[PDB]
Amino acid sequence: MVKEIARTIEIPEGVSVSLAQDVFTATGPKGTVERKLWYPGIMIDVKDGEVVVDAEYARKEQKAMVGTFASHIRNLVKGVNEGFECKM
RNA sequence: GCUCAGGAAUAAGAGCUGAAUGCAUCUAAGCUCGAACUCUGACCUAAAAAGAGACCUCUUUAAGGAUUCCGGUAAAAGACC
Repeated sequence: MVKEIARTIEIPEGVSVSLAQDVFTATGPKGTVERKLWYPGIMIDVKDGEVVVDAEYARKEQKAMVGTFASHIRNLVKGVNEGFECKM
């Protein structure tokens, strides 16, 4: 069917996300984390416990970038909520 | 007699994050390391840098500069002390 290039993230409770200027800011029980996710042709909005990210052209580069940004947002919220561990 | 580094950014290469391609992936964005190479740091030269410089002092019929005179740490002539 359709090649729509929109993605939702469904932010969970606790994280105070924002998209001031370009840097994407979050805060929660496990401290705060910051990141910058600016890229032409890829717009991001934060609203109602979810961040919507999409593009305009169906070129595969746009689709790859929208996937990458969605993954980064998920990992940021997940990290600020509880944290991440590595065992060696 | 003296004759070093340290740092920044990199090549081949090794990784992290990561989607197109639900997974996976060093790569497509992004990030971390990485050479006697490159840059910086030492060293020599450089207001005739035409955007032709900055600051201070002394004095504009003076400050000061040259020539003569006695010389050499300098010297082909000039210059320099």
